[PDB]
Amino acid sequence: IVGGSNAKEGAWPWVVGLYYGGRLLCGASLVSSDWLVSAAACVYGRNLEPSKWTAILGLHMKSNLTSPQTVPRLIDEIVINPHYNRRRKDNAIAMMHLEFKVNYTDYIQPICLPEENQVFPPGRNCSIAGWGTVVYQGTTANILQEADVPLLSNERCQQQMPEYNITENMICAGYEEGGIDSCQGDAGGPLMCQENNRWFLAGVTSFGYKCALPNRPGVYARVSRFTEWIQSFLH
Amino acid sequence: APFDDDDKIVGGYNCEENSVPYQVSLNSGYHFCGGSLINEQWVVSAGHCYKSRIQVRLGEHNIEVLEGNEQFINAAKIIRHPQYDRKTLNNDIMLIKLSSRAVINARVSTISLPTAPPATGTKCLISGWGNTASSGADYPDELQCLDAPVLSQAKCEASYPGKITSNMFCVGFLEGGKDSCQGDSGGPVVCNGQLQGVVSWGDGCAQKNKPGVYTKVYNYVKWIKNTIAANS
Amino acid sequence: IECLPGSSPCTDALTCIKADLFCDGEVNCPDGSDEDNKMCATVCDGRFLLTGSSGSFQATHYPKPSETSVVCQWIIRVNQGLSIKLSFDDFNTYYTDILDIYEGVGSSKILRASIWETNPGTIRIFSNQVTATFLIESDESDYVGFNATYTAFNSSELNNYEKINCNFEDGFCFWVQDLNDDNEWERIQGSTFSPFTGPNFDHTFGNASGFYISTPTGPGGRQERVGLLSLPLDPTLEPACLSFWYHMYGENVHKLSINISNDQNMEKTVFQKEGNYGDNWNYGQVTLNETVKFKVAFNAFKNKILSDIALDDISLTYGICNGSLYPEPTLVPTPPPELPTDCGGPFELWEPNTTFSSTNFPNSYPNLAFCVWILNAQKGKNIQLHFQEFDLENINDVVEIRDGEEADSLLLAVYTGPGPVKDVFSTTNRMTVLLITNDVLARGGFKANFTTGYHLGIPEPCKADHFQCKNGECVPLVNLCDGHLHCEDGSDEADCVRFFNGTTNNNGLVRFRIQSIWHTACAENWTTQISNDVCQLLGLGSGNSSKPIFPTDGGPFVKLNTAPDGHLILTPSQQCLQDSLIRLQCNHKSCGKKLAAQDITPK
Ligand SMILES: *[C@@H]1O[C@H](CO)[C@@H](O[C@@H]2O[C@H](CO)[C@@H](O[C@@H]3O[C@H](CO)[C@@H](O)[C@H](O[C@H]4O[C@H](CO)[C@@H](O)[C@H](O)[C@@H]4O)[C@@H]3O)[C@H](O)[C@H]2NC(C)=O)[C@H](O)[C@H]1NC(C)=O
Ligand SMILES: *[C@@H]1O[C@H](CO)[C@@H](O[C@@H]2O[C@H](CO)[C@@H](O[C@@H]3O[C@H](CO[C@H]4O[C@H](CO)[C@@H](O)[C@H](O)[C@@H]4O)[C@@H](O)[C@H](O)[C@@H]3O)[C@H](O)[C@H]2NC(C)=O)[C@H](O)[C@H]1NC(C)=O
Ligand SMILES: *[C@@H]1O[C@H](CO)[C@@H](O[C@@H]2O[C@H](CO)[C@@H](O[C@@H]3O[C@H](CO[C@H]4O[C@H](CO)[C@@H](O)[C@H](O)[C@@H]4O)[C@@H](O)[C@H](O)[C@@H]3O)[C@H](O)[C@H]2NC(C)=O)[C@H](O)[C@H]1NC(C)=O
Ligand SMILES: *[C@@H]1O[C@H](CO)[C@@H](O[C@@H]2O[C@H](CO)[C@@H](O[C@@H]3O[C@H](CO)[C@@H](O)[C@H](O)[C@@H]3O)[C@H](O)[C@H]2NC(C)=O)[C@H](O)[C@H]1NC(C)=O
Ligand SMILES: *[C@@H]1O[C@H](CO)[C@@H](O[C@@H]2O[C@H](CO)[C@@H](O[C@@H]3O[C@H](CO)[C@@H](O)[C@H](O)[C@@H]3O)[C@H](O)[C@H]2NC(C)=O)[C@H](O)[C@H]1NC(C)=O
Ligand SMILES: *[C@@H]1O[C@H](CO)[C@@H](O[C@@H]2O[C@H](CO)[C@@H](O[C@@H]3O[C@H](CO)[C@@H](O)[C@H](O)[C@@H]3O)[C@H](O)[C@H]2NC(C)=O)[C@H](O)[C@H]1NC(C)=O
Ligand SMILES: *[C@@H]1O[C@H](CO)[C@@H](O[C@@H]2O[C@H](CO)[C@@H](O[C@@H]3O[C@H](CO)[C@@H](O)[C@H](O)[C@@H]3O)[C@H](O)[C@H]2NC(C)=O)[C@H](O)[C@H]1NC(C)=O
Ligand SMILES: *[C@@H]1O[C@H](CO)[C@@H](O[C@@H]2O[C@H](CO)[C@@H](O[C@@H]3O[C@H](CO)[C@@H](O)[C@H](O)[C@@H]3O)[C@H](O)[C@H]2NC(C)=O)[C@H](O)[C@H]1NC(C)=O
Ligand SMILES: *[C@@H]1O[C@H](CO)[C@@H](O[C@@H]2O[C@H](CO)[C@@H](O[C@@H]3O[C@H](CO)[C@@H](O)[C@H](O)[C@@H]3O)[C@H](O)[C@H]2NC(C)=O)[C@H](O)[C@H]1NC(C)=O
Ligand SMILES: *[C@@H]1O[C@H](CO)[C@@H](O[C@@H]2O[C@H](CO[C@@H]3O[C@H](CO)[C@@H](O)[C@H](O)[C@@H]3O)[C@@H](O)[C@H](O)[C@H]2NC(C)=O)[C@H](O)[C@H]1NC(C)=O
Ligand SMILES: *[C@@H]1O[C@H](CO)[C@@H](O[C@@H]2O[C@H](CO)[C@@H](O)[C@H](O)[C@H]2NC(C)=O)[C@H](O)[C@H]1NC(C)=O
Ligand SMILES: *[C@@H]1O[C@H](CO)[C@@H](O[C@@H]2O[C@H](CO)[C@@H](O)[C@H](O)[C@H]2NC(C)=O)[C@H](O)[C@H]1NC(C)=O
Ligand SMILES: *[C@@H]1O[C@H](CO)[C@@H](O)[C@H](O)[C@H]1NC(C)=O
Ligand SMILES: *[C@@H]1O[C@H](CO)[C@@H](O)[C@H](O)[C@H]1NC(C)=O
Ligand SMILES: *[C@@H]1O[C@H](CO)[C@@H](O)[C@H](O)[C@H]1NC(C)=O
Ligand SMILES: *[C@@H]1O[C@H](CO)[C@@H](O)[C@H](O)[C@H]1NC(C)=O
Repeated sequence: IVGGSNAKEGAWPWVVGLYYGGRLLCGASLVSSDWLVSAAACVYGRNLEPSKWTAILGLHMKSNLTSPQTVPRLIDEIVINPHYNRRRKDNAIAMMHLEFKVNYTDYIQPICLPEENQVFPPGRNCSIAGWGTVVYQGTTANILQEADVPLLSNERCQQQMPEYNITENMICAGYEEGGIDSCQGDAGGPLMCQENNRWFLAGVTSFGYKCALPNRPGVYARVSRFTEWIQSFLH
Repeated sequence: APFDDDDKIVGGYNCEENSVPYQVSLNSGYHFCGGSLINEQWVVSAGHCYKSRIQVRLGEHNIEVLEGNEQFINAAKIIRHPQYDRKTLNNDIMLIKLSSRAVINARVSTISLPTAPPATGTKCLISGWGNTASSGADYPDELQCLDAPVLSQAKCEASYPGKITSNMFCVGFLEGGKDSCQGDSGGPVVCNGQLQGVVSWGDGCAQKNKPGVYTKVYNYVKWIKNTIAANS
Repeated sequence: IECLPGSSPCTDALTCIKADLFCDGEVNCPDGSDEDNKMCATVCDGRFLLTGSSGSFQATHYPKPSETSVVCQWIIRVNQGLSIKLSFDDFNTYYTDILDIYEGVGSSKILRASIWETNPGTIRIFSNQVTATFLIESDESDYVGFNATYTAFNSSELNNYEKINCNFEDGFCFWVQDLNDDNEWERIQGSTFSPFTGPNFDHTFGNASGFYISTPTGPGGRQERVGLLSLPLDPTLEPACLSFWYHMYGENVHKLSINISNDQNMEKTVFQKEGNYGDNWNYGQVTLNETVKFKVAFNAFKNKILSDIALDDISLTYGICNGSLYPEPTLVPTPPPELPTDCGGPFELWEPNTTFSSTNFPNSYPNLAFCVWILNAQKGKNIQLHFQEFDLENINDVVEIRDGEEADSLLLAVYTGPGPVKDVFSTTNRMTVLLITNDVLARGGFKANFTTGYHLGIPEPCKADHFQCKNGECVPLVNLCDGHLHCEDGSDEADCVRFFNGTTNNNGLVRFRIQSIWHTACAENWTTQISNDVCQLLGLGSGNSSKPIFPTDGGPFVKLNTAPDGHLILTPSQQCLQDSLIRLQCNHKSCGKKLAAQDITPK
């Protein structure tokens, strides 16, 4: 996918991995003590059997699931946003309920949701996370990657990718010359923006056209307008 | 360029078959046949895969990319079944002995021999370096794993009349014009955590009907035990 | 004189040369002892050089089967400009045994032939030097031995008939395999690997007892080019006709061509066929030109596995080619992609129409199908799908059920995989059923019920003004924000404490509800415990103390009673005077503040 870098231990405590059938299929974020926020597209068609989903909290390396800092958990309830379409790829955000609960620790922390009428200005650098690949396809990296990419306004996003509706329900991040992206390969985590002195769940990894290609913005699911829906299930 | 599969979807295929240490590959300059690691010095492969020089790859994650997690041991001796009808590919099974003892780790390990014959509807797994491309005449380097239950004897015989014998059983189900288990010429057939068969042939690249025909290995208890004992 | 590893000294021990140079046909030692027959003691027959016109040789263990791996090499030398023809009657062995015929001697050899477990037939080498390398790669009892009969012939006085005609029974005849190809042609008796690809019998003989040439049958996965070359043809005063039989069977057949080449560099193609032509031997007819010396070739492009192309029964005649009695070959019909697009089928149905197959549920459903079912009911009536039978693929095939009557449809449930599935209840009087299919593994399908009615999924409300939770359990007063687990949904334990007229999101006045009425609270004394209790009730993080502003409200205030267990006790008894509004202040829970000392990478 190009653009990844090394991630320190505990750098992203709210990034968790989702395993279905023994393989890392998608990613999620830790918001509360019993709920996760993940992409609805990658969990579609597998919500009838939540027992087959393995939620790994505090994961740092693909083949090092032995440290005590990582506490595996199961998923019992899976809910998908009713506004999802699967044809326009609109509102690809779904929530997964943990088995019982998770104890807060240094390497496992929640992430604050955006408040009402809180929009991150475009052009502000934000971090991305996920267990993506170095090349466009294949050769999955065993170490969590991190990169900084400024937000792209939807006005130019709808023109740079004249294939979707985009509308106001998506947030685009990318570069004019490309190089840094997280849309394809594997989500493995959401889009995080930090203002004041704390990160926020600004976006969730979504579909895309190409990785490390110029004039190919990376689409991310907008969470500012979905704060109420998430908070309805958080408590 | 747009693709049929996108949006962080791997297509349901395992990430290079994680936690699958019984997968081995046969190399003679390129990948041509697969197999299963019976023990530290024995593997099982189809009889038609016989070649003058074969290199055994243990715990391979990519055919072209090497990350230091692969073991390369040259073959020392290859033993083929003495009753092989190439016209019908019956008894399509052979054993290859590695020159040096394998190193058992998280990516290379042995698999227990079957003890009971499989039954219809048994959940089974098929492993191999098959194609995972919806369209295009290209060979991907991804590692493909699919699940397919063993079918009934009557249906398997009727699928390919005049070719199915008592030592053959069908794993693939239904039909489909897209990628499937297809061939790979010796892909592992592990049902309920135990090896049960070896890929032999099929109706093309899953053109229609059953994707392929698999050679049962349970019947050759003597050929899989006494031969190994006498060729130690 | 000491020699480095990988090299061996000569008999005189004066010069060190490569180990492979010994007994290879190249004289490198000063005394010429490297080619001595006694020095090259192969033990097979005691001889190494065969300078005679004709002869034969034996292998190790002549009277008894061999039991030890022995390497033997033989070199035959004849007059310059003459070729050697190797003829074999019947050869068998224990798999691992290759004669390893090579072109010439020394380091210039590449490969000539390699036949194991089968009779090679007849092998012709167009050189004055022929080399063989007997090898054993097994410790078992292999074959008794190998022999070869050869005879010298001029090979340049041959006419066009002998050069061209070859039915593939006496080996490859005089055809020379190209040395600039990815792989060489293979002559295999009977049927070969890759079922439904390649001939099952020989054309010349009629059954499996015959021999034919074809592309390599190994289960490879790479594109390769194979080629066969012939001797130059002498000029003729009459045009000639070239006849051959080609069998191009397989789904991945790329191209077959002749590509006649001449000494004038005016190469041209006279025959070219592409694609599959069925499991039948087709007749190829070629007219000849280019009286000057030219070579007839058969360039075939080999694709991945299941792309076998075979040739047999090459013959030559004279005169203009007659009318081809055999009909011109035609390509296979091929499964036609007749624009699957979207079948559509039924779209809307009403109450009289309830039972319906999906598309062809008894048999299967078509691939690439996007079927839309519009379930319309009367006003005020809900719709219950009540699936009867459901058999999809697993994760690819998905049945999507949404709520209609609006542009922004609301997803209700997603069903996939085998086995029965639960019913679906729609919010309004319209349900949309979507079937997304894939191009592979199309199961039988699904069948619905289309049940409609009033309050299909809504339980009967409780009487006597009793509150009801989501699970339907009756909760009159017991679990009205009292902190219990009567209903697993938790709706009966909804937050009865909230802010009112505050400055920000985490700010507000006192507002506590006991059962169904919101009211203020008494906080004349304030400590850390009550602040923590308020924070816990509001679901926030750690908080601190707060102070009132002015007693602007004199309504029915309710005192707050704390407990050592953290539970808040509400006493509806205003035993106080001059009540004042109290501001509730708390902070949010600890979020993902960065702690690791991340480095800086300006890249
Ligand atoms: C018989 O085999 C020989 C050797 O394999 C083969 O000769 C090769 O032919 C190809 C194409 O016929 C040549 O490739 C060409 O190279 C030139 C110069 O680089 C290009 O301009 C060509 O491009 C165009 O070629 C055609 C016009 O001539 C166009 O119709 C076409 O659409 C392309 O736009 C092409 O790439 C190659 O150089 C030779 N190799 C040699 C001469 O060594 C020959 O074609 C075969 N068939 C015969 C003789 O019938
Ligand atoms: C080569 O392939 C040809 C297929 O196209 C075969 O037929 C003829 O071959 C020649 C030369 O290769 C072609 O070129 C023409 O030949 C004519 C012949 O002229 C004759 O008639 C005139 C007038 O009566 C007379 O003056 C001449 O002496 C000849 O008797 C020339 O006149 C042309 O200029 C041109 O060079 C022909 O086109 C071609 N077809 C025919 C119908 O002639 C040929 O047999 C092949 N060569 C072999 C097999 O050696
Ligand atoms: C759901 O069940 C319905 C059962 O009532 C199915 O209705 C069937 O529809 C077909 C096709 O329309 C009918 O076959 C013909 O229908 C025409 C309709 O005539 C129309 O035009 C005249 C013009 O004067 C008008 O007066 C009528 O009111 C109609 O608007 C008839 O004229 C023919 O004689 C013939 O009957 C069936 O009769 C009808 N009923 C049944 C029991 O088949 C409906 O098709 C089902 N839904 C789906 C998707 O198939
Ligand atoms: C995750 O958090 C929960 C909640 O704090 C932890 O449960 C609590 O664990 C402590 C220490 O193990 C318990 O205290 C001890 O309990 C035993 C009885 O098991 C008692 O005999 C001791 O005198 C002492 O009180 C505590 O009871 C228990 N429950 C609560 C409600 O606090 C849990 O241990 C944490 N897990 C991890 C892995 O950190
Ligand atoms: C947001 O991120 C972008 C990168 O994605 C930042 O742009 C970077 O800005 C620095 C300046 O501090 C550039 O460094 C420059 O490098 C040249 C190399 O010769 C050097 O001569 C200059 O003196 C300077 O050090 C860096 O190249 C540039 N990145 C790219 C890709 O061009 C941007 O500053 C970030 N903004 C915020 C607010 O974090
Ligand atoms: C193998 O057979 C070929 C015949 O294809 C022999 O080649 C032929 O050798 C004769 C010599 O006896 C050549 O005749 C001479 O040709 C030259 C022109 O190069 C001419 O000036 C002389 O007056 C004489 O006629 C003949 O051209 C040559 N080629 C053919 C096609 O006949 C070859 O010598 C034989 N090799 C042996 C017997 O080792
Ligand atoms: C094309 O078909 C013919 C006929 O099968 C093949 O051989 C031809 O055989 C006849 C018989 O010896 C040759 O003599 C001809 O006989 C007929 C009938 O008696 C007579 O009417 C003619 O005047 C002539 O004498 C004939 O020359 C010979 N060739 C042809 C063209 O008829 C021939 O081999 C087949 N192939 C080719 C490429 O011609
Ligand atoms: C879904 O469709 C199935 C059939 O396609 C419906 O099953 C049928 O349901 C009716 C009642 O609505 C049954 O009739 C009653 O059966 C009971 C015995 O179970 C009998 O005691 C009553 O006197 C009456 O005859 C009918 O037998 C049953 N048929 C089958 C094959 O199960 C089902 O009701 C539909 N679901 C709905 C409408 O919610
Ligand atoms: C006590 O609860 C109230 C409820 O909001 C808060 O008191 C005041 O909060 C403001 C925040 O805008 C504080 O201003 C700044 O606070 C930071 C620490 O967060 C401090 O480093 C700055 O120098 C500045 O003062 C204000 O100090 C604070 N006042 C008091 C008396 O607390 C706050 O949430 C709670 N106070 C504490 C210390 O937690
Ligand atoms: C399979 O193909 C072979 C190819 O050789 C067929 O062999 C044919 O055999 C007949 C037999 O005629 C006679 O058979 C005598 C032995 O019983 C033998 O001593 C005698 O010399 C003579 O050959 C022969 O006429 C044909 O010429 C042979 N075919 C060829 C192409 O030469 C054989 O019949 C085919 N079928 C089977 C079932 O093997
Ligand atoms: C997203 O889809 C909507 C669908 O309604 C598009 O709305 C179109 O708006 C124009 C402007 O008036 C109308 O002329 C069209 O008729 C509308 N579409 C339809 C189907 O009615 C909207 O433009 C789309 N957004 C983008 C960025 O393409
Ligand atoms: C909001 O940003 C400020 C940036 O200064 C954060 O850090 C404060 O820094 C000052 C330095 O003068 C310290 O005295 C304060 O104690 C720091 N914390 C606070 C709360 O004042 C500040 O932390 C950020 N807000 C948050 C979420 O703490
Ligand atoms: C990897 O696992 C080992 C287990 O021994 C542990 O010591 C180490 O800290 C782990 N590393 C990371 C980065 O989690
Ligand atoms: C090799 O030996 C076998 C058995 O004697 C014999 O049939 C065959 O003729 C010999 N080789 C050749 C050149 O035929
Ligand atoms: C809101 O403001 C009014 C103004 O009098 C006050 O009386 C009331 O108490 C305020 N809020 C609460 C929580 O009571
Ligand atoms: C604060 O006032 C309430 C009002 O009844 C009382 O219950 C509580 O005990 C008081 N707290 C003290 C006296 O510490």
